[PDB]
Amino acid sequence: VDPDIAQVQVQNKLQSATALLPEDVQRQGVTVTKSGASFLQVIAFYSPDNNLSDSDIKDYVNSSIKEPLSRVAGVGEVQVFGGSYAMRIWLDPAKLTSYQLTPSDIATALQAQNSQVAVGQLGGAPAVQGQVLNATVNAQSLLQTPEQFKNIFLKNTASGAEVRLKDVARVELGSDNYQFDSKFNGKPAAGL
Amino acid sequence: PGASAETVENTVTQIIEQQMNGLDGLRYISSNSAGNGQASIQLNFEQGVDPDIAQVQVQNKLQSATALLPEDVQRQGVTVTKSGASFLQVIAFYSPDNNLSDSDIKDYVNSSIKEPLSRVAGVGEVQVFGGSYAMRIWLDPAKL
Amino acid sequence: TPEQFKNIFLKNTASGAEVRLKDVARVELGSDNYQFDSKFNGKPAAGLAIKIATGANALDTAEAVEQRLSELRKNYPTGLADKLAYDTTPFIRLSIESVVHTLIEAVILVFIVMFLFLQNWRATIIPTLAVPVVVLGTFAVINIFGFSINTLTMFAMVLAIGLLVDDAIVVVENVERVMSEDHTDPVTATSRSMQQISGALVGITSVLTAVFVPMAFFGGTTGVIYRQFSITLVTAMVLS
Amino acid sequence: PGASAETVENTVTQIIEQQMNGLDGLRYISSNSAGNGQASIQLNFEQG
Amino acid sequence: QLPPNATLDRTGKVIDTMTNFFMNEKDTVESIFTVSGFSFTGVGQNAGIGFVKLKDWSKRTTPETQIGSLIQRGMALNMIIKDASYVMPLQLPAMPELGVTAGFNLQLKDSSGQGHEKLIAARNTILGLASQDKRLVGVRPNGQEDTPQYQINVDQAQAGAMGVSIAEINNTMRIAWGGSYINDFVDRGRVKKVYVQGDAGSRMMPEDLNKWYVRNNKGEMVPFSAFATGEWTYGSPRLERYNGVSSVNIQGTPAPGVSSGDAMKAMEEIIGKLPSMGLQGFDYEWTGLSLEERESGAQAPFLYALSLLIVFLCLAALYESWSIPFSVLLVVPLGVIGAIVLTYLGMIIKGDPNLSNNIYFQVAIIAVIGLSAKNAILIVEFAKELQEKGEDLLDATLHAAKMRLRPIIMTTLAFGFGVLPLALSTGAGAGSQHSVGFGVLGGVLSATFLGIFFIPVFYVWIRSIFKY
Amino acid sequence: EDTPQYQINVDQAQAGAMGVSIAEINNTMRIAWGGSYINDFVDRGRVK
Ligand SMILES: CCCCCCCCCCCCCCCCCC(=O)OC[C@H](COP(=O)(O)OCCN)OC(=O)CCCCCCCCCCCCCCCCC
Repeated sequence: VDPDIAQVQVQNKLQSATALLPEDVQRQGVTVTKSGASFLQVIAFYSPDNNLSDSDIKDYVNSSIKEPLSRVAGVGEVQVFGGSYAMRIWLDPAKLTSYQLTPSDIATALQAQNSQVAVGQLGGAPAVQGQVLNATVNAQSLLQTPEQFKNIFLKNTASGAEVRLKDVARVELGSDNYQFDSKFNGKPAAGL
Repeated sequence: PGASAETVENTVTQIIEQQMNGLDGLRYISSNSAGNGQASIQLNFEQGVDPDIAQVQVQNKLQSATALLPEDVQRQGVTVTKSGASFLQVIAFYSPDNNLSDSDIKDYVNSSIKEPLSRVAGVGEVQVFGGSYAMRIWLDPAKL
Repeated sequence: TPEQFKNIFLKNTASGAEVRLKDVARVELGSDNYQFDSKFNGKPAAGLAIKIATGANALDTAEAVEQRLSELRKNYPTGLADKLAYDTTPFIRLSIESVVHTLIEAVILVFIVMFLFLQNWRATIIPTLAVPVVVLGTFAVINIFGFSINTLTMFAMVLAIGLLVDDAIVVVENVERVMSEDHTDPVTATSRSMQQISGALVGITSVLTAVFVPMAFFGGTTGVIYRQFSITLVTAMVLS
Repeated sequence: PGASAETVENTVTQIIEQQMNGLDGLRYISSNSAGNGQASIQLNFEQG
Repeated sequence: QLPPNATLDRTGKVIDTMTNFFMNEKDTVESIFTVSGFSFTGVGQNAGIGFVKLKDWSKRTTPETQIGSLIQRGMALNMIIKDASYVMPLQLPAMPELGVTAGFNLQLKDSSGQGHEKLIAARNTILGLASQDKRLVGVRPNGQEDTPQYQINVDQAQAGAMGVSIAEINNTMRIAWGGSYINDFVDRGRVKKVYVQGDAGSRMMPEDLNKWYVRNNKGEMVPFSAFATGEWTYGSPRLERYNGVSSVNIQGTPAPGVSSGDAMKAMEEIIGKLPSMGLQGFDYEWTGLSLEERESGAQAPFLYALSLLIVFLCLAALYESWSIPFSVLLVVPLGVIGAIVLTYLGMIIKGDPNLSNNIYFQVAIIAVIGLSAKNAILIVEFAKELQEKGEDLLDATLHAAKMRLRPIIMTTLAFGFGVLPLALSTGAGAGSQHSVGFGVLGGVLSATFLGIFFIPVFYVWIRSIFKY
Repeated sequence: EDTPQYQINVDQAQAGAMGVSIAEINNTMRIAWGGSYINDFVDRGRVK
């Protein structure tokens, strides 16, 4: 049986299902693969003297190394080990209750305040007669750093204080739980 | 939607391209990222490759590639097509005596002529110059 | 209708008057696309561009488009006209016509030259009758393999016509020569001739056939172009 | 579920039929929209 | 192509002039169909395209009405038209499938990662040099040029303090300026679309951002001015990559009297001057039709070698010798020399760059190799038989030459008139026809005058060195 | 093989008296103990 047809058929029958899946499941992503061939070799990337952070090595490999090796003459697939980091917000129940705030309040504030805005064009197609200029209008709205998350306004205290995210949570760039760390000769390292 | 050309290149086109490497008979990949938030990847294959097999293998790699995209991108939905940019024919529609208006001609072409011709045997794609009728609500900010 | 949309209810004010869609916007029938502007000869026009499908005969699809369009044309609104603004197929027809014309001219000219050499009409008709059998058999055979009538196979045939009369020219020439040197019946002369020139015929065919064989086995676009010539030429050589 | 043939046509059948061009070797299409809410679209292809 | 940030009106006026020019060519043009806002480079308001149909070929017989002639008269147009960036009349490729336009297609890559600005500087150097090279015409970029862009900076701090959510800002500004398809309504039994968008008067200029209000969590309206600024910037509308590398595309035409290969060479020399101008680490790739051309040129030597080898081997097998095959292949250059000479001479006197080292010339060369071998076998096999009969090498080969001189000449002249109509063809594919025709006719002549003399001499030399 | 697990039992009645909805309880513990993916940002051209 042709493996490519079997895979395409399976993932076509998958499309019917997903609308019945849980929404959390849908956002994580449902993936389909096939057996195929095995590893020709596995490469490892590390710093001998611990000079570079494991995060730095992961970033460097993912950015510079991963793409060009895919383009070498005979390579079929390229898989990294080590996953990637995530932004993580750790709540403190005591602080949450002291302000009469809930976990859902934080979720709503997080989605409301980290967003991407669209603004169309200057001089869009049905235009005022004598329009001279036609240009793109881009907006920058997403949070870029972790301090921007720390300062997400939550609410106002009775005395007038400003309750932000930092007041109830610990904000830190953390790992993605799904993929765990990999170590070469007992030291942190990334492999291909 | 909303992203700059550089964000598009960093977050969409490069990851789809990295997944697309490793297809069977691939010759070259040409790609662009636009400031209006649009990414385009064109895969050119070697002579003697089956176009249908090429399409299904692109879909098989794209299935997994789609999970690595931004969620905003996943919501719009990425599409796979095979075609050639050139044109076989262009037909024109016009009123010689002006009995029929331009909007009437355009709507009629879109409503009555485009779909049947695009189902004619051997036709791959049909591009239309002229729009069909629509209901337009044009808001005034001040009144809002 | 637009009046209906204009009437869509929105809210009530503190006083109590209601706000409808007309109160904040202009409602009309417009286009679903505003980003193009098309004209035919300086006059507003609509356009349908067709792109061919991944390995389909352009002439066939153009004829099919015209048939479908002709059927549609019956129910046009009054005052609607259509006309091809950009079509490539007339050129194809013209180039095929031209290539067939060259083939005919070539057969005539080959006849003339050999009648100049084989001065007899009886003599020169014998090679001339080989042209049809070989050309038509070649068409049949390559059609069995999926090849079509394009300009490449037609150039190949024109190129073959002068080489496909070789074995026959050789055969006839020997018989005539033999009949001149020894005055014997045609049957005896022809038997002696065929006894004499079999090796010449086979050598001629062998080299001419071997020459074009390797190019059949090349890849790429260039290989597809080579294969038309190779197959057509090789088939005719064997048939000849 | 719950719908009439008219709403089925308007909300499902034409929406899905408007995408069904560009298929290779297609002969014809038959559709029906039922009062039980069900939509059918049958695509017929050429021999081979 | 119009300058950056040009509206649909300016593009339309440029195209109006272009239309008037083409339609005023009454003897050559029949119809023109133009679209504003569309090109193959992309959809955008400063791009346009026109489909010009000529009159029937039979009607156009004067040199003045030839396709090349009109192209030049129109190429004057972009010089005269002021607002446009360029207006280029272009021709279709010989096989329309393999490309959109005729000419060369080059991809310039930033293979050392120096950034977009350095790549654009290198491209500008290349364009300038190509402009003043007499072997090229119409060299241009195939893409979009860096344009002014308006940038909006949303204050998240002020927005949060004011009670306004960025998601609500997205919804309001997106629907207001960009538009949205909401749902459908039915017209005359057809389902059509409903669109909501701000009216044109409120979405033209950056002042009109100050017209729109967002409703905060308290339910009051706060103006867009309260949390966003706006500024004018300069950036690329469209970024291109060729094989994982940032890139730009350059296209153009051979000048009149210049071949596709010569133009490609010309382009490359120009690219070769980049390091001496302080621009390092840029490489190019020849995509599309140009790619097809380079690949075809490259494999001719293998094709010639393989054909010669297979003929050598079949001759060896059939005649149970090694001397006969070497004799026969020794006369191949006499046949080949005519083909090359006639094609070159026809090119120079006719002024036609289509008489070149193209792929039809390669098949003509293979055909001439075959003709050369055929003529030689005819005499040597008879000479070999005569020698088997017990005749001297010299006597037998002279006798065979005498006896077979008549059929050889008539078969060769048969082949030579068989291709004469191709060489003398006119219109509707005459270029390829002349390639094949000229090659085969030159080959026939040199084989008919030099080859017939060299066949017996080589035979006797080889069979004298290797006797019996 | 099977392992021990811990079970939460919410008294619909006590919650009613206390004036807390079931959905609020579920959301609270879903987010607090289970965790939630909200949305993503671009950190130097990397989606996280
Ligand atoms: C004398 C000077 C030279 C004269 C020229 C002919 C010399 C002999 C060589 C004969 C072979 C001719 C080959 C023609 C190839 C045409 C290729 C082509 O483009 O096809 C056109 C056409 C098929 O396509 P279409 O146009 O759609 O037509 C279908 C409906 N009719 O094709 C067709 O419709 C069918 C065409 C059939 C061709 C018939 C050839 C018959 C030759 C008979 C010779 C008889 C010899 C004498 C025998 C009597 C006894 C001595």
